[PDB]
Amino acid sequence: GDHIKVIYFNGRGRAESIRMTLVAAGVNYEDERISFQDWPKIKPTIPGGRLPAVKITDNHGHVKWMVESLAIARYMAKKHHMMGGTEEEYYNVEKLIGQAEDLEHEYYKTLMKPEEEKQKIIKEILNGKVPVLLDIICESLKASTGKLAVGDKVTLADLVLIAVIDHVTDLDKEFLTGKYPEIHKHRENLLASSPRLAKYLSDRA
Amino acid sequence: DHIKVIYFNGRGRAESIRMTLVAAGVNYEDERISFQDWPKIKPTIPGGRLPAVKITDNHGHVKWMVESLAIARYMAKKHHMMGGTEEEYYNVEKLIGQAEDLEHEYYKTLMKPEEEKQKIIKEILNGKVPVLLDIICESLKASTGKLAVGDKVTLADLVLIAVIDHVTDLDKEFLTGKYPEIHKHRENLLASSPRLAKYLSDRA
Ligand SMILES: N[C@@H](CCC(=O)N[C@@H](CS)C(=O)NCC(=O)O)C(=O)O
Ligand SMILES: N[C@@H](CCC(=O)N[C@@H](CS)C(=O)NCC(=O)O)C(=O)O
Repeated sequence: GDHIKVIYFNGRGRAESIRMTLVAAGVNYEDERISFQDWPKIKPTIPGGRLPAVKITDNHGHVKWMVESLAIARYMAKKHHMMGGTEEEYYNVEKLIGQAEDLEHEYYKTLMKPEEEKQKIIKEILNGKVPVLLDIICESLKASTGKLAVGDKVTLADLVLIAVIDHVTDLDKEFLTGKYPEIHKHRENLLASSPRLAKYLSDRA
Repeated sequence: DHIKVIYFNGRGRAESIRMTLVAAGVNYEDERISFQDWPKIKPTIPGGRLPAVKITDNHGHVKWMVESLAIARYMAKKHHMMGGTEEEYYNVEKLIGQAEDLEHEYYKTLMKPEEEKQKIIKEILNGKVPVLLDIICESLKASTGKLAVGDKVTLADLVLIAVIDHVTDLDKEFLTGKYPEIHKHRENLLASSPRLAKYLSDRA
């Protein structure tokens, strides 16, 4: 009787890797979004005091908590055959995840800052590590033995990459227009390979 | 197969790779790149960033691996250091993520002049650094064994000692008389892995 609740603040922040892995596996869950106003009260109730967190309540009401977003995503993906099928494919899944998180860390430099400072940071990273990391990512994608990030079937790597690329276009929606063909291609391929994720992304949009 | 670890810093991102190979008893060769040789060597490394591992078989065929903790998790998976069940694998990844969030505060201080370094240090040590050390202490208390996850070495334990060495590099006294679970962890891990204790003692 397991119920999976995803507890988070932002609609497209660190929980997206967790929601997209459950969406691609066909696993239902409930979203519980915490407002800035309720964070003082709910904080002491989440183990570790940070979101996102996942609360799993079985049919006897016993609760299991999981925290640390991509540790939760990798556990769910491992359980649903989305962490590669060989130790080599697992290396390659991890390699792309680590490349996408280095890109996400540049994005995070822009968050929760006033307008003026945000724009200053944006101009610095987009002239900086952002394109360098999109080019590394394109070369990773080129090296796959299949049409997705690793082989031809969905992995956690594909889902962390579409989350991170949505963050880059959040900073400049034109940044990737007419460039980085492998990333565009990746996204078309993944939405063709995963009708659930395409429904999720289209519904969400 | 010959394994070469290619890197710049003696206690930077390649430490997770070295310690995993050490704990497993797998030999490798260190190739440290100087600031002066980096222009010429950069175009030869796939991705253009270190650390990188170059594996040459006895036919001299080369396989390259990049992305430090993607290399460490592949080697740890190969040597039964990524947990024995899917639950232990989650707990190994939980602590790694906690440790990397501490490492990211440490990285805010690097390759900065003295005065900016000092100012950044003062902000993180009064900030997310203790918050994260308490989170890690609570993780450590939840282990079903004496190490970070269960009772046998995992990658989690090696990433945590590398990150704790980074904190003490910023303030050698920061953990004196505090955070007992982390002191304890280090004593336990060095007692569980003579290779790593030999490696760390030699290194220091
Ligand atoms: N590495 C952690 C980071 C968790 C984290 O930084 N959470 C922030 C926002 S995403 C938070 O909970 N802030 C509120 C607080 O610390 O009180 C993960 O990926 O889950
Ligand atoms: N997440 C990557 C980070 C690699 C990285 O940032 N390397 C930096 C030094 S820490 C580098 O090689 N800089 C040299 C360059 O970019 O030319 C890893 O962990 O391996």
